[PDB]
Amino acid sequence: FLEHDDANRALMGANMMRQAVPLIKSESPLVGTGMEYRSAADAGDVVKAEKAGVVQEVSADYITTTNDDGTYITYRLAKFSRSNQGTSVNQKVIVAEGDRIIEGQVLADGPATENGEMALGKNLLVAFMPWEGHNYEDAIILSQRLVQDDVLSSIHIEEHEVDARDTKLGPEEITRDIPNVSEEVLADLDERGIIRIGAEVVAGDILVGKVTPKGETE
Amino acid sequence: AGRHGNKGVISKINPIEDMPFLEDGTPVDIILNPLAVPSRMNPGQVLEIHLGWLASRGWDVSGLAEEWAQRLQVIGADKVEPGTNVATPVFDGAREDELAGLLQHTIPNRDGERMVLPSGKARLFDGRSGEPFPEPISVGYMYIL
Amino acid sequence: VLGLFFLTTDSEGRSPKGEGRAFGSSAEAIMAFDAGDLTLQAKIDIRFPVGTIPPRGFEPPAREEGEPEWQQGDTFTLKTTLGRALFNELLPEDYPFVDYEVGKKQLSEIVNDLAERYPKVIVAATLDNLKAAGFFWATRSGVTVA
Amino acid sequence: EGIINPPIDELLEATDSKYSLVIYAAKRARQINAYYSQLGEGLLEYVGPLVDTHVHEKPLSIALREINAGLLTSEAI
Amino acid sequence: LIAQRPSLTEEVVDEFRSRFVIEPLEPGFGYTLGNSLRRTLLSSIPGAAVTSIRIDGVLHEFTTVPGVKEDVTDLILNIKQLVVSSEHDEPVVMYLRKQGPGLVTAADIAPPAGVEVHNPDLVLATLNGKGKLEMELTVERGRGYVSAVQNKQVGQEIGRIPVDSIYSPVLKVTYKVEATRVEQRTDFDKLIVDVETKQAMRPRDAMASAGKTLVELFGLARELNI
Amino acid sequence: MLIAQRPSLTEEVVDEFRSRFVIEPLEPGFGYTLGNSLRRTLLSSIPGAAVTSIRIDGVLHEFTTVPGVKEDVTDLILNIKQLVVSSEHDEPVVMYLRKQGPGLVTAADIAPPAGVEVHNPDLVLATLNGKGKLEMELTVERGRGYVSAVQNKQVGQEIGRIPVDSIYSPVLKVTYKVEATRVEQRTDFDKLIVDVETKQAMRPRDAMASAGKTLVELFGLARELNIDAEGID
Repeated sequence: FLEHDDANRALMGANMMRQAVPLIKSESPLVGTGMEYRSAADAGDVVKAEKAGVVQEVSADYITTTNDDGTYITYRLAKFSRSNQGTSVNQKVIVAEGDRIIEGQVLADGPATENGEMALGKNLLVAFMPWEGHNYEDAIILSQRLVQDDVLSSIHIEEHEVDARDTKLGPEEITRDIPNVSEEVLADLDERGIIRIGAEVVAGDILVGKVTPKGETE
Repeated sequence: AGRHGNKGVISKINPIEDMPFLEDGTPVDIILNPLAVPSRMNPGQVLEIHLGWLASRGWDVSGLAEEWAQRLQVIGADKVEPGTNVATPVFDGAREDELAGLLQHTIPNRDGERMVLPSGKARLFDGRSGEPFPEPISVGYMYIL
Repeated sequence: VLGLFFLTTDSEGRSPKGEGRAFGSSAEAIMAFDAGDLTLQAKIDIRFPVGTIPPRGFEPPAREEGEPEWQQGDTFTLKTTLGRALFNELLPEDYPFVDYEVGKKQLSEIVNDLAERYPKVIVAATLDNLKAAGFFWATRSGVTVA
Repeated sequence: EGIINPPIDELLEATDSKYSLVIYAAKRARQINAYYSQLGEGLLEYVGPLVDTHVHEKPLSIALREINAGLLTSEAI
Repeated sequence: LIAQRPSLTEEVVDEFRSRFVIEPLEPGFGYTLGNSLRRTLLSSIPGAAVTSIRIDGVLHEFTTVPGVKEDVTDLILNIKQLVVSSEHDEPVVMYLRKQGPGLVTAADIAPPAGVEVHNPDLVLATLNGKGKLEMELTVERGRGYVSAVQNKQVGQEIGRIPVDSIYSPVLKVTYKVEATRVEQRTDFDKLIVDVETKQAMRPRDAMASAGKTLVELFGLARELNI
Repeated sequence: MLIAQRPSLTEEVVDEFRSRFVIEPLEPGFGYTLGNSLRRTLLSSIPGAAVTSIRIDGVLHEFTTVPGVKEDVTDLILNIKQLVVSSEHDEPVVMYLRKQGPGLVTAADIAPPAGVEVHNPDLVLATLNGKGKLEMELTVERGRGYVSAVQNKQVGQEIGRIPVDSIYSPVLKVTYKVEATRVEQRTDFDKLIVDVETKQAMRPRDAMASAGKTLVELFGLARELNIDAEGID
């Protein structure tokens, strides 16, 4: 319904749909223009078949298909990888164990897509009414069902790095034996001073233990 | 934000029992100010919402012998199951008569009664006080980003 | 402002039930509204307790009596809707009764008069009351977009 | 039970200006806070809270309370 | 002016959906009682839910189990819809073990004594030939909704991941009023409350618990007076 | 499961009949249930007594002018409906008021029959000048809540009887507000404040106790379905 919207609001909406994060599981719009499939397939993050065949093996990490000419082609899927803005690029699967595949048919979804169709958000029940002033100046009131049912939530992956260098005084060491700290702080570190995979971490916690070799001592 | 330039920060995540709810106990998921839309001059979101509702509970149009009904029959949008996605191209969308007539002929949900009036608004209760709101409140499904 | 306007507007185009019936007090009018036989915008004859300042236009008229009377400090009956009674319940008791559609510009002159003639804490309390009741009655005003 | 708990119009009618009132209350708050940090030195120039005080209260609230109560004066040198 | 004590009558339309009728209510009063019942039913009703799990070979909810088409977060989503009942106040560990190709659902789970699943048709995941799923789902008892951040208590167990648990077993509550056929100008109203719950229990028990909570709070408001 | 803190109703009195009641912190979302249910069962479910019809001598239903009284019939109806009466008969009873000569007629001059009592004797009713000719008969009927003016073909039987609005409920107005309170680092607890103003006949706290009573045997209907437990104390 673009022809009903104002040109300024159309500008804002078009420039603002690019900021929509991909959610946990996405659903394609209940009402929306039919170009969404073409706008999702032409973007290359959706895994499409290079050749026509039949699915042989399906999993969360890969899809192995046997094409009709006889070759065996495996598509790997990026699961919980970091995009340039911090959002995940997790790719769901929509094909079954043994269904037929044609060329260009969508095998696996991408971030913010459902069934190969673009899905930038969720469809929610809406009522227009002033409600006790909490939707004032176009603010948002919403149910807790969008919190408990995991509707509007997103995985955010942040990368953060450090390097142990060779400065003038000596070589920086990645070590567990951090000085002037209690034992419980460094409890979750590895033998070489690395936080373990899947270790829940909070602000101020030790991620990787790097010590500078020495400083002018007075 | 929606797709029509409407945006806003979240001021309160209400409990489910505090949201206004429909005639079947279905709470609404998001409350929007109707003050914004006539000043922003983007009524299309409202249009979207009506068709969103029409795509939630499907419609049965056959033999109605009306202009919009015959257009939907020759197009193919005459028998639509509930929940199925609908498509309005960006300048060949569903016309006013089609939305009005489909809101007339929305499939019932329970007790053989349909829940949104042909005006596009539904009688909506209060989750806090419990007394029903005086005038019908426009409800439907908007795709929120 | 939309809520206060809806509260204080006239009964034009909206079906008035219980229009033109005397009420002993504003509490009885509220009870009738809760019963449902009286609408918010309906010209009713409502009595007001002692200490309620009558409107500025109420002074040239008076009750017909063979004895001297002064309706400036004591009880009086007024032909007004219930919404104006609630709106003046928001306003301070020393402020004269307002008997017109408020909207926005009349709200501006009311707030300017309040800031001119009243201390800061009273003004802050009255704008808080106006804010709260404006949101409350804008929720029940039935405004929506279809 | 807040910032506005001293009514401000009383302070203006007891001061006749607004900048005089704010620097007046600031000086009194500084005196009270210096008294609290005396550590038992017993300095004569620092006079404690003349109004009643809770277990913990900002010196400026106490200062405005003494200005409002009218039990304290100031003169220009 | 007439005094008649209200009476509640239950009729059933499905296995887990029923309508309760309270006829002699005072005018202008059915809506508020129905709303109090609905708000007590939707939020504060005790139940049981899975509060944490532990998948063998998985350290956090962002990996993938080797041999299932749904990642661990989708597994969290599918477990979060599993409705259960736990008699034990203490948490109970349920076991789900599946080998080989197939479709692991809630019917394939092993519920201990005192803990019962109620929707065995709920699909949990899929397995190909090299798929192998072993989960130890911790189930607890409570009311309302408790997020995953409030469900974590152990730090030494890396593999255990908490899930956000939805305890309330009531799907939707509605109320409706009419006018009684008795002829007075008061026009008393009957209240019909449609309660539909999940498979955890029949709506009669849920309405009983809501009535217990409401009568306890109102007796608190009563007995402290006079 | 178990409730950490138990609420406790406290009363802060401000007048002879006006009062305010504060509930110590309730569970999240339980403020509004208690507030509106208590307000509606307070304003409507408490039984009381009031007038239902009046009869003025030598007047007609279309004749709004009363002889000998400066106040019109509307002010007289308003003052009668503003009067408090208590009854125990449980059928409508006719109560008289007669006065001759000039002066002020109040509720003190009203003569009540046995079993019917008037709690407000000092409020003014009307004025008389010259010849009084004041003979009114008013019907007192025990009821519950609030009912407007209703006619039952009594105008056909006699022309002097006109119905009057009835205020049965002892409470005059109830206003509830639910705000937020913080204990044990959890801000989402509700404090409910119920300001109740009643008439001078009945004590407000007795009315609130009766409302809580009616709510107890009203929500005991759901209890007889099943004996189910809940986390208490």
